[PDB]
Amino acid sequence: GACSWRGLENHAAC
Amino acid sequence: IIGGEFTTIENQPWFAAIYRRHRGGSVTYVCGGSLISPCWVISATHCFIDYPKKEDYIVYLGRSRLNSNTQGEMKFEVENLILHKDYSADTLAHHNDIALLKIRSKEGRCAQPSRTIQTIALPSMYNDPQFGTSCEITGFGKEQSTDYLYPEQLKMTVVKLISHRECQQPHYYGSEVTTKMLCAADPQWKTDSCQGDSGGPLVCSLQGRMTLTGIVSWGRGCALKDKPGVYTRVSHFLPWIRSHT
Repeated sequence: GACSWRGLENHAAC
Repeated sequence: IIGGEFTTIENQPWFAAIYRRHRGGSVTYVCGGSLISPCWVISATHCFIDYPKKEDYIVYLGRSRLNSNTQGEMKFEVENLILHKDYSADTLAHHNDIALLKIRSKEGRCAQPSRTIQTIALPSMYNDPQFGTSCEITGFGKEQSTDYLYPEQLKMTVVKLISHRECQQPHYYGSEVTTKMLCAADPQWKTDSCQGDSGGPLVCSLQGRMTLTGIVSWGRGCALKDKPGVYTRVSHFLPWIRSHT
Protein backbone atom coordinates (compact mmCIF):
# COMPACT_ATOMS: atom_id res chain seq x y z
CA GLY A 1 0.00 0.00 0.00
CA ALA A 2 0.86 3.71 -0.22
CA CYS A 3 1.69 3.88 3.52
CA SER A 4 4.62 1.50 2.87
CA TRP A 5 6.20 3.93 0.34
CA ARG A 6 8.64 6.80 0.28
CA GLY A 7 6.44 9.89 0.62
CA LEU A 8 4.20 8.77 3.52
CA GLU A 9 6.65 8.52 6.46
CA ASN A 10 5.25 10.03 9.69
CA HIS A 11 1.72 10.44 8.29
CA ALA A 12 -1.38 10.41 10.53
CA ALA A 13 -3.39 8.24 8.09
CA CYS A 14 -0.66 5.52 8.19
CA ILE B 1 17.75 0.66 1.45
CA ILE B 2 16.84 -2.41 -0.61
CA GLY B 3 19.98 -4.42 -1.38
CA GLY B 4 23.26 -2.53 -1.26
CA GLU B 5 25.49 -2.91 1.75
CA PHE B 6 25.75 -2.09 5.43
CA THR B 7 27.92 0.86 6.26
CA THR B 8 28.87 3.15 9.12
CA ILE B 9 28.60 6.89 9.59
CA GLU B 10 32.28 7.49 8.65
CA ASN B 11 31.31 6.67 5.02
CA GLN B 12 28.44 9.19 5.04
CA PRO B 13 29.39 11.59 7.90
CA TRP B 14 26.83 14.23 6.75
CA PHE B 15 23.98 11.78 7.35
CA ALA B 16 21.41 12.99 9.91
CA ALA B 17 19.03 10.64 11.72
CA ILE B 18 15.68 12.33 12.50
CA TYR B 19 13.31 11.00 15.14
CA ARG B 20 10.05 12.11 16.69
CA ARG B 21 9.00 12.12 20.30
CA HIS B 22 5.55 10.97 21.19
CA ARG B 23 2.83 11.53 22.94
CA GLY B 24 3.75 9.68 26.09
CA GLY B 25 7.46 9.55 25.50
CA SER B 26 8.29 6.93 22.92
CA VAL B 27 10.69 8.04 20.21
CA THR B 28 10.44 6.70 16.67
CA TYR B 29 12.51 7.16 13.55
CA VAL B 30 11.06 9.55 10.96
CA CYS B 31 13.49 10.24 8.13
CA GLY B 32 17.05 10.90 7.05
CA GLY B 33 18.65 14.29 6.45
CA SER B 34 22.01 15.78 5.42
CA LEU B 35 24.20 18.25 7.30
CA ILE B 36 24.93 21.14 4.93
CA SER B 37 26.43 23.47 7.57
CA PRO B 38 27.10 23.11 11.32
CA CYS B 39 23.61 24.38 12.31
CA TRP B 40 21.54 23.21 9.28
CA VAL B 41 20.20 19.83 8.23
CA ILE B 42 18.33 19.48 4.94
CA SER B 43 15.56 16.89 4.49
CA ALA B 44 12.08 16.42 2.87
CA THR B 45 8.93 18.42 3.80
CA HIS B 46 6.75 15.26 3.58
CA CYS B 47 8.59 13.84 6.61
CA PHE B 48 7.18 16.64 8.80
CA ILE B 49 4.05 17.97 7.10
CA ASP B 50 1.59 16.08 9.23
CA TYR B 51 3.35 16.97 12.47
CA PRO B 52 5.00 20.30 11.88
CA LYS B 53 5.89 21.17 15.46
CA LYS B 54 9.69 21.52 15.88
CA GLU B 55 9.51 20.48 19.52
CA ASP B 56 8.49 17.00 18.48
CA TYR B 57 11.81 16.20 16.80
CA ILE B 58 15.28 14.99 17.72
CA VAL B 59 18.20 14.93 15.34
CA TYR B 60 21.38 12.92 15.68
CA LEU B 61 24.66 13.28 13.85
CA GLY B 62 27.49 10.73 13.94
CA ARG B 63 24.98 7.91 14.38
CA SER B 64 25.54 4.49 12.71
CA ARG B 65 22.73 2.57 14.40
CA LEU B 66 19.03 3.14 14.74
CA ASN B 67 18.25 2.25 18.30
CA SER B 68 21.57 2.28 19.99
CA ASN B 69 24.06 4.99 20.62
CA THR B 70 27.17 5.33 18.55
CA GLN B 71 30.39 6.59 20.05
CA GLY B 72 31.01 10.22 19.09
CA GLU B 73 27.36 11.00 18.21
CA MET B 74 25.67 14.31 18.91
CA LYS B 75 21.97 14.85 19.73
CA PHE B 76 20.08 18.00 18.82
CA GLU B 77 16.79 19.73 19.31
CA VAL B 78 15.22 21.50 16.36
CA GLU B 79 15.51 25.26 16.74
CA ASN B 80 13.54 25.87 13.56
CA LEU B 81 11.68 23.60 11.13
CA ILE B 82 11.27 25.23 7.73
CA LEU B 83 8.97 23.51 5.24
CA HIS B 84 8.62 24.58 1.66
CA LYS B 85 5.69 26.87 1.21
CA ASP B 86 4.92 25.44 -2.19
CA TYR B 87 4.78 21.86 -1.08
CA SER B 88 2.11 19.72 -2.61
CA ALA B 89 1.27 16.09 -2.88
CA ASP B 90 -0.99 13.77 -4.84
CA THR B 91 -1.39 10.05 -4.62
CA LEU B 92 2.23 9.86 -5.55
CA ALA B 93 4.35 12.91 -6.32
CA HIS B 94 5.44 15.36 -3.72
CA HIS B 95 6.34 18.72 -5.19
CA ASN B 96 8.91 20.97 -3.61
CA ASP B 97 9.73 18.20 -1.18
CA ILE B 98 12.45 20.00 0.72
CA ALA B 99 12.86 21.08 4.34
CA LEU B 100 15.43 22.65 6.55
CA LEU B 101 16.01 21.91 10.22
CA LYS B 102 18.09 24.35 12.25
CA ILE B 103 19.73 22.20 14.91
CA ARG B 104 20.74 23.19 18.44
CA SER B 105 21.84 21.07 21.39
CA LYS B 106 20.52 21.45 24.93
CA GLU B 107 23.67 23.32 25.66
CA GLY B 108 23.04 25.60 22.69
CA ARG B 109 25.54 24.35 20.21
CA CYS B 110 25.51 23.31 16.59
CA ALA B 111 27.46 20.43 15.16
CA GLN B 112 31.16 19.97 15.84
CA PRO B 113 32.85 18.36 12.84
CA SER B 114 34.73 15.14 13.50
CA ARG B 115 35.61 11.85 11.80
CA THR B 116 31.89 10.86 12.15
CA ILE B 117 30.30 14.32 11.59
CA GLN B 118 31.01 16.39 8.43
CA THR B 119 29.07 18.69 6.11
CA ILE B 120 28.19 17.81 2.49
CA ALA B 121 28.69 20.26 -0.38
CA LEU B 122 25.72 21.64 -2.24
CA PRO B 123 25.79 21.54 -6.00
CA SER B 124 26.27 24.61 -8.19
CA MET B 125 23.08 25.83 -9.75
CA TYR B 126 21.38 23.74 -12.36
CA ASN B 127 24.44 21.49 -12.44
CA ASP B 128 23.73 17.79 -12.29
CA PRO B 129 25.68 14.75 -13.39
CA GLN B 130 24.83 13.18 -16.72
CA PHE B 131 22.33 10.34 -16.94
CA GLY B 132 23.81 6.92 -16.16
CA THR B 133 26.07 8.51 -13.51
CA SER B 134 26.34 6.25 -10.45
CA CYS B 135 25.36 7.97 -7.19
CA GLU B 136 25.06 6.75 -3.59
CA ILE B 137 22.02 6.72 -1.31
CA THR B 138 22.17 6.18 2.44
CA GLY B 139 19.62 5.52 5.18
CA PHE B 140 17.93 3.43 7.85
CA GLY B 141 15.02 2.62 5.53
CA LYS B 142 13.41 -0.76 4.98
CA GLU B 143 15.49 -3.60 3.56
CA GLN B 144 12.42 -5.06 1.83
CA SER B 145 9.13 -3.37 0.87
CA THR B 146 7.23 -5.96 2.95
CA ASP B 147 9.34 -5.51 6.10
CA TYR B 148 7.78 -4.33 9.27
CA LEU B 149 11.00 -3.19 10.86
CA TYR B 150 13.83 -0.91 9.89
CA PRO B 151 17.39 -2.25 9.91
CA GLU B 152 19.34 -1.45 13.04
CA GLN B 153 22.54 -0.69 11.09
CA LEU B 154 22.99 2.10 8.54
CA LYS B 155 22.99 1.06 4.87
CA MET B 156 24.02 2.48 1.54
CA THR B 157 23.75 1.54 -2.11
CA VAL B 158 24.44 2.80 -5.63
CA VAL B 159 21.82 3.90 -8.13
CA LYS B 160 22.19 5.43 -11.60
CA LEU B 161 20.66 8.76 -12.63
CA ILE B 162 17.85 8.49 -15.20
CA SER B 163 16.96 11.29 -17.60
CA HIS B 164 13.86 13.39 -17.24
CA ARG B 165 12.90 12.20 -20.66
CA GLU B 166 13.17 8.49 -19.76
CA CYS B 167 11.47 9.01 -16.37
CA GLN B 168 8.51 10.94 -17.83
CA GLN B 169 7.69 7.98 -20.06
CA PRO B 170 4.27 6.65 -19.35
CA HIS B 171 5.53 3.28 -18.21
CA TYR B 172 7.71 5.06 -15.69
CA TYR B 173 6.03 8.06 -13.96
CA GLY B 174 4.61 10.15 -16.77
CA SER B 175 3.76 13.69 -15.75
CA GLU B 176 4.28 13.01 -12.07
CA VAL B 177 8.00 13.70 -12.49
CA THR B 178 8.85 17.40 -12.88
CA THR B 179 12.09 19.17 -13.83
CA LYS B 180 12.64 19.87 -10.09
CA MET B 181 12.87 16.10 -9.48
CA LEU B 182 15.55 13.54 -10.38
CA CYS B 183 14.95 9.85 -11.03
CA ALA B 184 17.50 7.20 -10.15
CA ALA B 185 17.44 3.42 -10.19
CA ASP B 186 19.38 0.20 -10.59
CA PRO B 187 19.59 -1.25 -14.15
CA GLN B 188 18.14 -4.54 -12.80
CA TRP B 189 15.85 -2.69 -10.30
CA LYS B 190 17.46 -4.84 -7.57
CA THR B 191 18.56 -2.04 -5.19
CA ASP B 192 16.82 1.21 -4.22
CA SER B 193 15.83 3.54 -1.41
CA CYS B 194 12.66 2.64 0.44
CA GLN B 195 10.34 3.82 3.20
CA GLY B 196 12.32 5.40 5.99
CA ASP B 197 15.08 6.55 3.60
CA SER B 198 13.11 9.73 2.73
CA GLY B 199 14.89 12.98 3.46
CA GLY B 200 18.28 11.26 3.07
CA PRO B 201 21.11 12.07 0.63
CA LEU B 202 21.63 11.14 -2.99
CA VAL B 203 25.35 11.90 -3.32
CA CYS B 204 27.20 12.25 -6.57
CA SER B 205 30.70 13.20 -7.43
CA LEU B 206 30.66 16.42 -9.31
CA GLN B 207 33.67 18.36 -10.38
CA GLY B 208 35.60 16.10 -8.08
CA ARG B 209 33.67 16.61 -4.92
CA MET B 210 30.99 14.59 -3.17
CA THR B 211 27.86 16.70 -3.73
CA LEU B 212 24.28 16.59 -2.41
CA THR B 213 22.55 16.07 -5.76
CA GLY B 214 19.22 14.73 -4.46
CA ILE B 215 17.01 14.21 -1.40
CA VAL B 216 15.01 10.96 -1.20
CA SER B 217 11.41 12.06 -1.90
CA TRP B 218 9.09 9.48 -3.38
CA GLY B 219 8.38 6.46 -5.52
CA ARG B 220 5.99 3.61 -6.18
CA GLY B 221 7.02 0.66 -4.02
CA CYS B 222 10.71 0.02 -3.87
CA ALA B 223 13.18 -1.70 -6.21
CA LEU B 224 10.24 -2.21 -8.56
CA LYS B 225 10.55 -2.56 -12.34
CA ASP B 226 9.94 0.71 -14.25
CA LYS B 227 9.50 2.62 -10.94
CA PRO B 228 12.65 4.61 -10.08
CA GLY B 229 13.39 6.35 -6.82
CA VAL B 230 12.47 10.03 -7.16
CA TYR B 231 14.63 12.68 -5.56
CA THR B 232 14.25 16.41 -4.95
CA ARG B 233 16.65 18.07 -7.38
CA VAL B 234 18.80 20.12 -5.00
CA SER B 235 20.45 22.17 -7.81
CA HIS B 236 17.00 23.76 -8.58
CA PHE B 237 16.45 24.95 -4.94
CA LEU B 238 19.66 26.89 -4.19
CA PRO B 239 17.93 30.31 -3.84
CA TRP B 240 15.38 28.76 -1.43
CA ILE B 241 18.15 27.09 0.54
CA ARG B 242 20.30 30.16 0.72
CA SER B 243 17.52 32.40 1.80
CA HIS B 244 16.15 30.16 4.47
CA THR B 245 19.61 29.32 5.94
